[PDB]
Amino acid sequence: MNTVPFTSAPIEVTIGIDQYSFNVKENQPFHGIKDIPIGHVHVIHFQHADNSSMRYGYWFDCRMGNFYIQYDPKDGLYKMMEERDGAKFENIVHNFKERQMMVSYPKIDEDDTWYNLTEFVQMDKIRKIVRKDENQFSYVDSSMTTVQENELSDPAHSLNYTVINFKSREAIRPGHEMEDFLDKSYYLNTVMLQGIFKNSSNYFGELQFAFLNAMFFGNYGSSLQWHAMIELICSSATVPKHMLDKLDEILYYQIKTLPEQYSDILLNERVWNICLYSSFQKNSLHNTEKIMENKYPELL
Amino acid sequence: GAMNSSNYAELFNNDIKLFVDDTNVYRVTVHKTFEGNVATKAINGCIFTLNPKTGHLFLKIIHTSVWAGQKRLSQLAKWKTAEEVSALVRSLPKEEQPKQIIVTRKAMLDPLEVHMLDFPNIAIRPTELRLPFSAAMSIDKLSDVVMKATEPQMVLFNIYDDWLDRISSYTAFSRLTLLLRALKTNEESAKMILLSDPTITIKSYHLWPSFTDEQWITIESQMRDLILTEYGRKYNV
Repeated sequence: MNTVPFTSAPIEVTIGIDQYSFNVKENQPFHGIKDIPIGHVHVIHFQHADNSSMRYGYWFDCRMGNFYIQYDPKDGLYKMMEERDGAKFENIVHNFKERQMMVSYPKIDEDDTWYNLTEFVQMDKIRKIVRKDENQFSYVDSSMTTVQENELSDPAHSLNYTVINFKSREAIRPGHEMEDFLDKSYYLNTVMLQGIFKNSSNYFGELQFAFLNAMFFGNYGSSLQWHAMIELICSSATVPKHMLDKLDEILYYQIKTLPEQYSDILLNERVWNICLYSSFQKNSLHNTEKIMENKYPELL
Repeated sequence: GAMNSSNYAELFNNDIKLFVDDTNVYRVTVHKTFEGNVATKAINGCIFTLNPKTGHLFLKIIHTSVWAGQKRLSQLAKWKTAEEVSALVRSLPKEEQPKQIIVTRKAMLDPLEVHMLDFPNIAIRPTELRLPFSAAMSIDKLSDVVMKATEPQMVLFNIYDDWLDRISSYTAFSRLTLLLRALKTNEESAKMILLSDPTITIKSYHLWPSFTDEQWITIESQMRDLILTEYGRKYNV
């Protein structure tokens, strides 16, 4: 079990870790989060009490180093940093635990939600989508745009998700115009699975990371990317049975975890009604379909 | 964006554009089988691709043989249209390739778009206009060439005959859409109006009678009256 200490809490902020979050008052003595389950990626994220605009946060993995949060009064935000001095860090951490200034990552033991949301998410892959190779952790916020979004402006701050576009040469073989557009099996399995992602786990990882960026930061371009990767699977007539069963699980926990009041902007009516009711895989998403219906029958 | 009443005159500028109407690509008679069930029989159809500025019509004849052993034909028809339009574009020299293609039915946008991926500088556009291009098979010579065809065949026509020697594209297109609109609303009367006078013939290289200018005015009046009448009947106005 690992710790992310905080130097201070100078400004009133709602801090989240994964799907948990705490209200922290201005100069409340808050000094970190402890008992963070080793073995998954995590995200610590922030929404200042004064600016309910710009949710931001850091993806990290505690195995990849010792990380702490410090408020920057120039740049105006909680910054993740890495402490290289292992001793100086166990020192900080143990002294804050003793003084009991740290919240416990509040995992219920029965609860696999975070594992299920992050099953396929690797920090090595996050760091390719969010390119900043001098940090082992990855900054994402509400306003970051995706590589696809920019094409249609600052590349240093972009989300380099894999471009998916159903009306592109990549997606459509010359001579199979009608086939490949009605049945994206080619684009999914040869171009994307075999070609770009290499395997289904990297694909599911990007999908899952895109969902989480949408949920935690309302990153609209991640939402687009999550919906694209679902639609590409659902619009392929020929999908490995294992990807289909895993996908139903993935989406179930994502739909399960979404705040109820957000279903309007995070969930795209067309994609879901097509995936659950019109696509080749209409009948392959039983869990995802059941929860969607009993929880958002309006959208449908 | 979508073509409508507002940007109507863009059709007659010097940007090469074509209309594609797919309404007559997949044509069936619906009949009963011995057992009493309904079955369709395909007849020859055509793609109606028309440069509204010049009157050049690329009548791509769609031979029934293209449907043989195919399912979901009304869907295939849109892709076959789009495939044939794309091949027409590819066949034209660069300076003749259109800058826009305006499909008269929105269902054609994606098939055409996907077929035109090799031509990204060609805009595929819908229209809000209710163009009467479906009545192209009420033009005798066009219907005849489609029906007699025994293979896939492209037939070139100038749908304005020689009108452009005496009128503008804009007027030419308006005359055409009025004829076709009347042909569409009451074919029998529209054709009656067109031939009632045995002394006005259609030249072998033309589609429409050789009316003088004054006789075109009378014709246009007669088609307008026809169209207005049919409306009252339709709606009881």
